[PDB]
Amino acid sequence: EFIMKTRMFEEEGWIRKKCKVCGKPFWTLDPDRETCGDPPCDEYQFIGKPGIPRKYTLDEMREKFLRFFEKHEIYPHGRVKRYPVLPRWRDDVLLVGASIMDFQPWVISGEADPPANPLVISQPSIRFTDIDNVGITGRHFTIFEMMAHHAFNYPGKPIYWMDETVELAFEFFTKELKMKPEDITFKENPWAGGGNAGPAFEVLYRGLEVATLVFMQYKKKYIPMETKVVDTGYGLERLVWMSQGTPTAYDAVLGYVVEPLKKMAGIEKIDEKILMENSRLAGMFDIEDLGDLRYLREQVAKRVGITVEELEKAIRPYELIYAIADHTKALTFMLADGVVPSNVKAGYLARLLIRKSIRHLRELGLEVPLSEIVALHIKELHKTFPEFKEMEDIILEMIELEEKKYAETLRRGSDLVRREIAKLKKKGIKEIPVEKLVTFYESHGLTPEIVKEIAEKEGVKVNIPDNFYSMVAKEAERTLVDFELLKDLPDTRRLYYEDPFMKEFDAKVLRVIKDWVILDATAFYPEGGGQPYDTGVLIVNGREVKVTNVQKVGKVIIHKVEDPGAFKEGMIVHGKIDWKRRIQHMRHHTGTHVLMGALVRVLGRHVWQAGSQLTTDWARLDISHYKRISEEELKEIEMLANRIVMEDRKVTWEWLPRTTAEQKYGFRLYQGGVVPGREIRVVKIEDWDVQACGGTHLPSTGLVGPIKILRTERIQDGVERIIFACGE
Ligand SMILES: [Zn+2]
Ligand SMILES: [Zn+2]
Repeated sequence: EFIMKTRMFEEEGWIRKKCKVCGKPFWTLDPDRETCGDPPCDEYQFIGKPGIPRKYTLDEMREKFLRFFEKHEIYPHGRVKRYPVLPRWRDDVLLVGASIMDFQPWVISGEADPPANPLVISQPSIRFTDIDNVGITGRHFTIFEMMAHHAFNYPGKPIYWMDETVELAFEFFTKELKMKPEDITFKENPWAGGGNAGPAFEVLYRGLEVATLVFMQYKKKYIPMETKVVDTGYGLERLVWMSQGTPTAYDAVLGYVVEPLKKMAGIEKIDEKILMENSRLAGMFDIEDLGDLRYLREQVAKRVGITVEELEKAIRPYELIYAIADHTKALTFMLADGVVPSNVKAGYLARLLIRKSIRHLRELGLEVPLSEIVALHIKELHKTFPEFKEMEDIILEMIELEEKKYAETLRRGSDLVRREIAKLKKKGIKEIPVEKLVTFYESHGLTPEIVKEIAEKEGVKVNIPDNFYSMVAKEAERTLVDFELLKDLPDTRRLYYEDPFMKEFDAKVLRVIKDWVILDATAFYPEGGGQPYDTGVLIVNGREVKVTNVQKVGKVIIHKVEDPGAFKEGMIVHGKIDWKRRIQHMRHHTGTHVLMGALVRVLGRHVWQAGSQLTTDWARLDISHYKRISEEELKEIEMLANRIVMEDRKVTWEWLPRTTAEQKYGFRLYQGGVVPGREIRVVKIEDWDVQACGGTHLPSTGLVGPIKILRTERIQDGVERIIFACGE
């Protein structure tokens, strides 16, 4: 069904072929190539023979890729600062897994401009599905950099497409990296991606997939997208490995940690051969899970000429160290970018990495706190990611707390499981199924190695699944008032955005549905952003009718009134807001913002809203934080907040197109989560705090009055709550 002719292929005489092994179509310059270049059709040919003529470091390659595309004479790209691995701009994924995710949904739908079109980027990406392969295959990482040039072809506005994309790739590979042209293949491999799909190439060189070229043009035959998006992905680590020729990708990227851990653990350094042959066959042979670690192991055993026991003896220490190295790097990005360990979402993933890593250290027989290993990452990488230096104290503290709290979790967890194993055993069970091993982790925090020595110690079975961790990983992703009769109406003019001191107004009745009145313009605040609705009255025929609720549906606001029969379509009414109720909310809402700037500064940049609610008497703010707020910190925050009131800084607002706002102010805007619209409403407290926000704010901080913090409470692991009161 899929085409894939390109101008380059035609002009340069590339041949389209069906692979003899996988049957799939691929393009080649080699008249003698019969296979697609992709394991198991072909094999890694570069271990001990770098296929890139000179050795590169991560830093060297990243810059090389970014430079080439930035300085291109026919298609220059804007260079774009990587985004956090924690997607603040969307609420549907836990972690960034791919550079394209920076630009979903808003840029692709056209609702937000690209930062630059076309753009070039190097995006740290995290993938938990490969986790059980890390340190075992020689090429899988939790955390890796995806380099990409992207182009967003909006209708009427071509940038570039397939012809240019494969010319660009081929140029970068052949002119910049000096790879052999007759050794590169472009394999056709249609792509489906959840939401959308299109034709794709895999670029293959000496058996390694060095790049993915994807042309998005269908969304959920399927259904053709309006915007055509060039979505590339080049693996930094794979490219570095292709230039080093080391027995594993880990020795090429994580040396600064692999070696230190070998020395400390003091481990009998392996026959290099075994490590080379493992990676070789691990290519040819995916862990499609099932039970095939055991077939991989048997295979490398026969090739090196030893038993699986002596193999396991020799490799395991390497497997452990590779995994610790990878997992700690991933935890540095995650924590730096704002992940607080916990039992939910990315906190749960951070916690999983911490616990998995600690157990690897214990299986090595290494007595070294995990934080020390993170420190190595901070030392090597802060040059190119300054944020690691800035966050260092918080990152290391979070690790130490988790390490310390893990030691207790384990003693009481051991006792608790041992008892419920014995229960299962006198219930005629001698196995323990996947599901229950998962639950043991999920609710007692024990990893399957621990369970098994407890279990076999009273006649019950260990059977740790090869894919245990990628399983547990899947768990992190847990889980109308008035409709449609509105769509045909104009957006309500929000007078409270023009003047948040407007207490009276005039307007025209557009609809009366049941007991909700709909105006053409209103100064009544609709519920949202933790700010309750205004109340007040509407006046019609000299008849005052109380407003008791004010909600928003799309862009149309509805007023709940006590007497719907007083109003008819076309009637002119006189609005009058309850000023006391409004003024107390304004104080609490702006207070909440004064607060957030104080919390961030006293606790740290990882501080993110998690919940927020205000009333006429008190407000509360829930935040992501990794420990109790101490009495002293409480007072430190209250002081700092009160200093900003007394200082009377300007509070201002403006609308900005989404990508502009983000690029000026960073992703801190997205506190209450994420807001639709081509343009967003930015509330700013001068040199203090800045937020994408819908509510009504005071012009000045002075107008908030004294801010008294009432108390603090834990809500759950990772979430602390602060309750305060504003005004004199
Ligand atoms: Zn093939
Ligand atoms: Zn707000």
